[PDB]
Amino acid sequence: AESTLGAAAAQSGRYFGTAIASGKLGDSAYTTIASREFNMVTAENEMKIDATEPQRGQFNFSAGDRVYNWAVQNGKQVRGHTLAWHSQQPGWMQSLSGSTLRQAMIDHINGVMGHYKGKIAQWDVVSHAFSDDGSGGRRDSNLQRTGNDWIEVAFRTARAADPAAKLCYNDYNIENWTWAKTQGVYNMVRDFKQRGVPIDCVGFQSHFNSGSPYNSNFRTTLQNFAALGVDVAITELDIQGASSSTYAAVTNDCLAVSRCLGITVWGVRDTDSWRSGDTPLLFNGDGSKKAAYTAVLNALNGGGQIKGVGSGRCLDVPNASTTDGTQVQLYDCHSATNQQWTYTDAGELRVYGDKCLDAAGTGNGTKVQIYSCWGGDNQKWRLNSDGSIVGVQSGLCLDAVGGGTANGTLIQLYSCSNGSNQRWTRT
Repeated sequence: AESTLGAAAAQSGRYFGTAIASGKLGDSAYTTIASREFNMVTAENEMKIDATEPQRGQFNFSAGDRVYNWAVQNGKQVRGHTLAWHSQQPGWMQSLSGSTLRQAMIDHINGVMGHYKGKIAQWDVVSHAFSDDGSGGRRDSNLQRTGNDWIEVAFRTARAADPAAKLCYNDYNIENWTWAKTQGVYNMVRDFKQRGVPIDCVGFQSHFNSGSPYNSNFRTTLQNFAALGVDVAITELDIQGASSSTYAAVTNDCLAVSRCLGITVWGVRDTDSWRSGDTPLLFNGDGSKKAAYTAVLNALNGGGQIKGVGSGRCLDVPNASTTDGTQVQLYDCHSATNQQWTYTDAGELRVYGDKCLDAAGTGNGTKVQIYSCWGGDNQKWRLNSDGSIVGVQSGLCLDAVGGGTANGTLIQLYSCSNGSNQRWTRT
């Protein structure tokens, strides 16, 4: 299969997952997308410490099991998240320290893993353990103050609790190889493998944005860690702006690393994101696939003028007009700026540099024209592998009116049909 993300990833033995929030499982639009596109699930918050052990010694798995059950019943594996870390600790744990905190950490690991023993593919045993101060050292926390060996102990405890689960160390800002934080974690994992500390994977959260941007060296980081003898996983992927190129780049980085188990994006729709303002996911709030979705799917499936297949003519702005509202047409291909389209990372098809291929509405017959670029979804398009070009907002295909092939044939939106008047080639 190759029409959905999970299935496409499965072609190479990998998974494509998402973060599931129990409070959204009653939302049909949400579950329809989530069940269809992903074959791996991480509970966004339901398996954290405060959620699983609200009171010291009092475990509660109602929320966690709801997410776990939904996952398995819908054919998805599960990544446990998270057994031991400084954030979101229940009140009682926040006030603990020293030996008592160390034992509390151990009891928690045993309780949660015991409950899910043998049913979890991967567990984020420890997360957010390193600082962002640039020293590459451990971050100051109550857990770290119990002893620098707390992480090692967590892993040994986890291995004994459930030998069937892959144990991962998870963190953010450890994707760029040149960063001190990345080196700090690398050195720790290397030390662990050399001394026999039970660690099977390293999770790279991959929360990319202009403050901490994706860099091509992420692939090198993944390869360097894989060379240590551990699997790697992209665990909480989201990209500020959802650039199609960046999303495809990260996807290809995992495909380039034999031990990269798969990729999990942190949420289903942008409206479900912990950082919705960065519109960092693959689906819009209205459920429509973003340009980045198609870029990722194309990558998972193994991978200028825009010429119509049925007509042999090019997408053309009549008389090189730059006027907003000018409907586009088919016209004999020739060297002219009004036939030069640029596909951007935002999914736009630009002409003249700042004009955008624009749908004047959402239904069949809608006029496709040029309008100054502003970022609307009616100006975003998905370039499908079959040659069709689909509008993000409308879900409709660019269509040469009535199957016309002569110069002057207008372009409109129309239900996709795989017809030759809806197929295009670029060069």
